[PDB]
Amino acid sequence: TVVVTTILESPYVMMKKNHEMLEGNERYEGYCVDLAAEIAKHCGFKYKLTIVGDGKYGARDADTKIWNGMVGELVYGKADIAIAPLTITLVREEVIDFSKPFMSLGISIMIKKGTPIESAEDLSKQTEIAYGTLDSGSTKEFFRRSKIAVFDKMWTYMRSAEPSVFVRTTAEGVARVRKSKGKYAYLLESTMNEYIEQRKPCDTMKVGGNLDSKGYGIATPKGSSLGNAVNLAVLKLNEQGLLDKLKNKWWYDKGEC
Ligand SMILES: N[C@@H](Cn1ccc(=O)n(Cc2ccc(C(=O)O)cc2)c1=O)C(=O)O
Repeated sequence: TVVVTTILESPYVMMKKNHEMLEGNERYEGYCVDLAAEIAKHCGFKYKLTIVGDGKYGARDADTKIWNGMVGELVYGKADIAIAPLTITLVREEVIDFSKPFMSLGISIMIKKGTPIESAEDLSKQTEIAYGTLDSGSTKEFFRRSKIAVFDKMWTYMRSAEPSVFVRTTAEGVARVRKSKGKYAYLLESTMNEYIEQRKPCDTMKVGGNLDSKGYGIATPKGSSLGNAVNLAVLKLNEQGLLDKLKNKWWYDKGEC
């Protein structure tokens, strides 16, 4: 009975509208939920979906150097596999094993629908409409490290803009976009942006192309006997369309706009 650690992040895994009535594994739903079923189907095992203990994805702690979130749960033997939007980064591929990407993304732009800007280039030149990123994360560092013209030029601005274009939480940013009446563009991972654009208050939208390329993968403990099977499962699901099928499912069918 494989112990699956995952996490609450819409539309990857969510609590059923009447979850308090359903029990066990049926209490949940979302892209990753469906995906877990396919993995397990194609792999031939029984599983128990468990929401990650401390609610984090996974990072080494500032002092302890010890892994937290799902990564940690995987490194220290608490769970057997992680099925969630876990971006495949070096730091993690050094301690746990990733399947091939099951979905992809990149830093994109979120503008309040109807906004003049349409690309990063369109922003870089601009000075009228402000814009920023989360205060700390993939996105924030990508720019303070990016040696590309269009991006270096952008870092400088956000770098010391006042008020600060940065935001403490990920929803807080989206909030500024809307309430800023158009004087604010947010840069966030393409997946979140897409979701939000299909949500109520349909007043935002993703614009331009992704400024980079990443991808989410399924994680298993180093030495796991599920490793090889899982990776092959992700490949087959992609080869039969099931993934796109799903991404389209939770972002559009379930979309509200
Ligand atoms: N990929 C992450 C996990 N994950 C998955 C889906 C999602 O919507 N978010 C939310 C999120 C997206 C972009 C930013 C940003 O950079 O402004 C901040 C928060 C998330 O953090 C993992 O690899 O750690």
